[PDB]
Amino acid sequence: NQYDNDVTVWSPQGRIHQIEYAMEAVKQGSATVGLKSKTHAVLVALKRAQSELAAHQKKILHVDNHIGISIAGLTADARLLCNFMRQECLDSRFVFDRPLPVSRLVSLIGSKTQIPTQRYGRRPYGVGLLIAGYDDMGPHIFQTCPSANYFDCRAMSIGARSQSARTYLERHMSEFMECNLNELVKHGLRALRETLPAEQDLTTKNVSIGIVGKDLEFTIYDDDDVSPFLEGLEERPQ
Amino acid sequence: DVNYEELARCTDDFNGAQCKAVCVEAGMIALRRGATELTHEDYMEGILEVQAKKKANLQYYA
Amino acid sequence: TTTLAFKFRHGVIVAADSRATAGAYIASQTVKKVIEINPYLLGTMAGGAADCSFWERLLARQCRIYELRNKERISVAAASKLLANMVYQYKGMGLSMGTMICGWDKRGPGLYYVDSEGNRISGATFSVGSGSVYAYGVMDRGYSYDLEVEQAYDLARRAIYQATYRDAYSGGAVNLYHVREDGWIRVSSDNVADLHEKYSG
Amino acid sequence: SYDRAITVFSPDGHLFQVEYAQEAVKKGSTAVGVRGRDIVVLGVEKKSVAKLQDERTVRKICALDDNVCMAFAGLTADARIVINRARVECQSHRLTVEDPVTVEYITRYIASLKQRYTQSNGRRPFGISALIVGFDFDGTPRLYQTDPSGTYHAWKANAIGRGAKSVREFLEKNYTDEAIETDDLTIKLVIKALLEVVQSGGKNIELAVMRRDQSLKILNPEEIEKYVAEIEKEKEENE
Amino acid sequence: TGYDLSASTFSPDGRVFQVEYAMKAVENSSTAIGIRCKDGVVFGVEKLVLSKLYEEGSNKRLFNVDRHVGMAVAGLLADARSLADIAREEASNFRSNFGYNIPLKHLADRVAMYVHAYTLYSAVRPFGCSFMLGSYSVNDGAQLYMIDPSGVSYGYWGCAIGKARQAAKTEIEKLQMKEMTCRDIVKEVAKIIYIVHDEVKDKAFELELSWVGELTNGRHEIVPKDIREEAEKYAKESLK
Amino acid sequence: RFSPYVFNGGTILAIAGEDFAIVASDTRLSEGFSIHTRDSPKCYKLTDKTVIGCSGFHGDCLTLTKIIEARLKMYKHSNNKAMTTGAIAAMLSTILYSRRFFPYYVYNIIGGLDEEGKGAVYSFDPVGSYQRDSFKAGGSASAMLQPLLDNQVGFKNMQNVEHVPLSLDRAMRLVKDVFISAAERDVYTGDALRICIVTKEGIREETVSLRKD
Amino acid sequence: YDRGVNTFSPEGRLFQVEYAIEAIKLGSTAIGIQTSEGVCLAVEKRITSPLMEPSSIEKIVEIDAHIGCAMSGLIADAKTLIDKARVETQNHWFTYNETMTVESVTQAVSNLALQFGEEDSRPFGVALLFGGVDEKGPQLFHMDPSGTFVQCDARAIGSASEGAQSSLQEVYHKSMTLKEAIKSSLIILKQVMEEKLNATNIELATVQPGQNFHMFTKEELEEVIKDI
Repeated sequence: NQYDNDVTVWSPQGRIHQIEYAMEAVKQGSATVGLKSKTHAVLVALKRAQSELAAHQKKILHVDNHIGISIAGLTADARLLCNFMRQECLDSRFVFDRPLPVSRLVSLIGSKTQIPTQRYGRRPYGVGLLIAGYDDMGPHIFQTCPSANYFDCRAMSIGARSQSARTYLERHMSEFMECNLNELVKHGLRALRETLPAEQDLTTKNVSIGIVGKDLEFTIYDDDDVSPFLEGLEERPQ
Repeated sequence: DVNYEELARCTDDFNGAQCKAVCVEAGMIALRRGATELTHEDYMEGILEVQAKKKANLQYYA
Repeated sequence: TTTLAFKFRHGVIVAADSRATAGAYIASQTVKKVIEINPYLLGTMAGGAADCSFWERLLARQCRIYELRNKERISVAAASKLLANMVYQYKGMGLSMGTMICGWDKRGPGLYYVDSEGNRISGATFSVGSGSVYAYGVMDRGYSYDLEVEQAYDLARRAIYQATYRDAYSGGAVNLYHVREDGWIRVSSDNVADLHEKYSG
Repeated sequence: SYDRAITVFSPDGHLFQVEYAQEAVKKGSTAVGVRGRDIVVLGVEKKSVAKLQDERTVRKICALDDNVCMAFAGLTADARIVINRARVECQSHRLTVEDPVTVEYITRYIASLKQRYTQSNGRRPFGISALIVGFDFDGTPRLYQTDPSGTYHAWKANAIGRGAKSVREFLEKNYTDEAIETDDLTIKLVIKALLEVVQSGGKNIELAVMRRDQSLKILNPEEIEKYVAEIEKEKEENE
Repeated sequence: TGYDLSASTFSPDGRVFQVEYAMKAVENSSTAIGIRCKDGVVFGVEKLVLSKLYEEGSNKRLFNVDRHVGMAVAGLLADARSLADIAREEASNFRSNFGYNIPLKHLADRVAMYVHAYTLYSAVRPFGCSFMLGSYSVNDGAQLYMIDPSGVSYGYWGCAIGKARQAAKTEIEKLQMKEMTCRDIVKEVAKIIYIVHDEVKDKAFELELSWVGELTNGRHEIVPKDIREEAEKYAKESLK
Repeated sequence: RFSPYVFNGGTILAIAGEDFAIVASDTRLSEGFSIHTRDSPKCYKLTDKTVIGCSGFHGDCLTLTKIIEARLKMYKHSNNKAMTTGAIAAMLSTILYSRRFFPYYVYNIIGGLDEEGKGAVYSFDPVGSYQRDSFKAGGSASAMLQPLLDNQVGFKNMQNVEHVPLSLDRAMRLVKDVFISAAERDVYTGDALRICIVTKEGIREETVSLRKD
Repeated sequence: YDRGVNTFSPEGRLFQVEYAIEAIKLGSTAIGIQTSEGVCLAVEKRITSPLMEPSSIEKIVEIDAHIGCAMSGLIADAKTLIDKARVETQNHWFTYNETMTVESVTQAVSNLALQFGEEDSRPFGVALLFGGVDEKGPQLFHMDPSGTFVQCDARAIGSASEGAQSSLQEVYHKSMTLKEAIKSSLIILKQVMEEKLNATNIELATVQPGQNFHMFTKEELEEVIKDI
């Protein structure tokens, strides 16, 4: 395990271990699910508070007038790529006087998080971004990784036991395209109710839902504008 | 009704012998439940019951 | 533009007009010149406006952090020294700043005068501005150390009245303050057009 | 240049070099010091002098301003830079706010400097403890000690160096409010406290005082022998 | 022990193990081949779809460095995008400075000296990427260069990079570079990209093809994979 | 030589009401004696409840407008709420003083509601001093506006004049009268007149043409 | 194996941050409670000997007029964050002419909770408790060495954290008043301290919209303890 030391050292198998350990830091975060229609994009997260009295630590943070990101893993690095995210938004908003499409934003995240994965004494970023926004060609749901490999998906999920969310999503990916918002969101957080053990709620105080649309600016709802969405769901089976 | 994908999807590093013991403690609580038959809600509990590690605490997140 | 400051047996009196021009044209009649720094300090304005506002505001920064460190309100001579060290580095770029620093201290009443050139002098009486030489004349005839409160108010209002009369660059209100041991207190704001009825006879 | 973190957290929570480098404090000369209500008195002991050679260059009680006295333990080499940097700091305070340097300010300077001297890259932390005693403006005397952690901490009296538990345990039998009702009781109190310290043959005991308006007075070996005389005669009266 | 960790240490038998580990890191990635005809360069990358993972057209390993030069990367992917940005910037410097379009030789040198330049220090690690470079100009002709993670850049008529590497470059000697038009060479690539990587390892896959040459008039672009759809029309008829 | 300043003109007007604030500006952007355009509005929406006007040199109006509308969204991203009208004044004082030794040539006027439903019009200068005022007027026609608003709103130099506060309808015919009668003698006051009303209920805009020469 | 100070774990997490969390456990305890009227706060000075003067020790320094603080663990690490956090509040006030909200202070500190490295040394070993009253009401906050900043309604720290939290959810509800909470803290303190509770061991700190300021003087605490 002497080649588990640094980011510089290659394995004798060809797998740089610091990236794998940072993926382990991705899996330790809570679950979150982002999924798009043809006309909208919805990303839904699940908060996980420390104790009873402490409020739940939030996940979804506002970034631009159309770009919103979820998070899992570390928090300070999420503020770091958050501040770089804002700054590269309002740079081109300051210069070109147009908003940025998403598909050229994420190359700045890859070329931003690349150099701390190669040079000596630089850790990667424990990061869990689920980017969502509009360019002119509709919605996009991306994901990142500490290895800086970004995936254009139609739906993903990252966090603790998020594979159950995927195995929910594959048998509804043929039906996640046409539908509008009110059933799209609950189609979202059904994956969250499969990320939990089946003996506790699914409460109102924890789930946060973010939507970006054409005639709808990027908006975060928090327990109380969420309370009109959680009404009318099916019971968990026996 | 048992998925068998539930484990198979969530099985990571699980040895073929551990799976033999997964049905044991799942059947052990089924024993002390006085239950007639074993169910997946009893099964899937035995997944994280045998592995891994803990107890420690659940907080910060809840 | 005429400010004046003089200390007597009970604290420090500061008075100033309100007219601030731009060339021959008058921008406004209600420029509040005597800038409040702390609840125990008072600074004024002379020459340029944005320079005195900016550098006295940046003085208030270091004074507040100083209070947050040493658990003591800052002395007046320390505030004047920090202000002079901030102003002095820009000597030769063209700052026009004729402020004054007033406040109560452990050593009692206090007054200092800070130029943009780098002057720093304590004193009994001062007057700064275009109509300042009009203010020293009437100010030095009725002044001594022993004055009453209403007497010092009437003197420090009369001198601003002669300054706004004779000079053309001074007019508007007469903003009069009062510094004491327990922190400063505003006195009044009498308009000159009302004061001409009073002191005219 | 020199990019390497010397001082990192151990897995049981400690810093090493901070909470280990106090051993250099533990293996140096001792120094005690009390504060009177009027005149303070501090003094170094265990001087281990060559007793045929020079003595003014091994003087380890010094001044920053006349308002402030020094005393320290540990290896003196690293203490010299702390003293000189403290002096350069306490002169520009005279260039600013026109009162003399309050002692709590200069102890926050040595403590803050020594903290960021632990915090930075490629820097061995200081291995000194030090005392900073001075009767301030408005005539009030007080004292502080330092720490290689950088935690200034106001005592009523001192024990740092070899056997700090011995003298620090001893001064609980001192702290009766009779001591010190007199200044000669304060000075002979310090030397009588240094009786439990190392050999105390009247040679390695170097004491210095400050009478609240005076510059600090390094006393000659003249009344130290007389305080040993009234201390030993007092112990003759003790039976 | 101790001879494999750092990059700047020779091993006693006389080779560098971090470079050798960088060579077989690309060995785990999927097969992407290339070939040139007499008037063009044809690329092809087989891409992996297990069940759902990504929308069609995600993370395309075919890039586009200059107006007339493109990539075909295989190996680790992030450092390949870093080389795409750097080679992009180098074409910007030559384009800005000397007034005419970048030849493929200078571009291969200026990139390969960087890939070599990260194998001399223990500041960085050697790269884990290998890529193709296809191009065509009428005063130049079609060139096809091949850069490995070690820094060696040279010239093929045809190459292959991936897991199935030797089996996917076995059949290229059956084809003829000199006579064939590239419009044939498109389906002549897609037949063995469909043949290599048999479907017992991964259940499904998906094909990219990128094609620069005389017919596209110097501009490099992806062929419209729907348009002429020549791949699977031959490929389902190529099993027997 | 290359003299980096040129005067464009335009005249900004602002009147603080009881629960409203009206900011209005002419649109004629002109260099020298020519006319570059007959439509170029100066009144700029910053937030829901704060509208800035910027005249003088035009490129610094564009630059300053874009820097302000950047730092607003930086404040919104940091502190989860919009900037108050009092905070924009201090930030603009720091920005306008940040380039003191190569100054802007820009006259600024900020109107908009405060926390308590009142008209808070702030004015500026290119060096960066500022004050709260009930009504101001910058640009090339300040001396053709200010004593008239003193005669109508300020009530200076009038005897036996009872005091009615400014109503919403009265201020509109004030702004129309001052831009017509001011536009008759001025040259830099032009054709289209933008009027922005800031209420508690949003932003209303109204544009009335004038004489075409 | 003195490795590479910025290296992840096999779990994984930052090794040195995880080691930094254990440094809070040997520090002295503290108690915060959010009230609808304000924020009360408690700490223990941990007098080491009767040599020492007891009132020179600071565990509460007050950042602005209206934002309190509470430090823990290594104090000399905390003083740097105190002095710079004050500068960030003043810079907010001199660009903006308004009070910096209690939330954005801890972003302005926790954005540099992680700056260690070699280029561009060790993370901080403090666990702070921020109080204060902004326009959003009386807020009570908590930051760690990891920068993971969260609101806490009634947070304990330090050595006593497990028993103080565990005993503290039993005695807390939504409509706590101030003088109820003030004597509701010292019960927990006299359970968790080793010296006898008296006028020299602890110090309280309260901050309210209408009871300000309103700091922390002696002989109030004499009346506070004698109500037991």
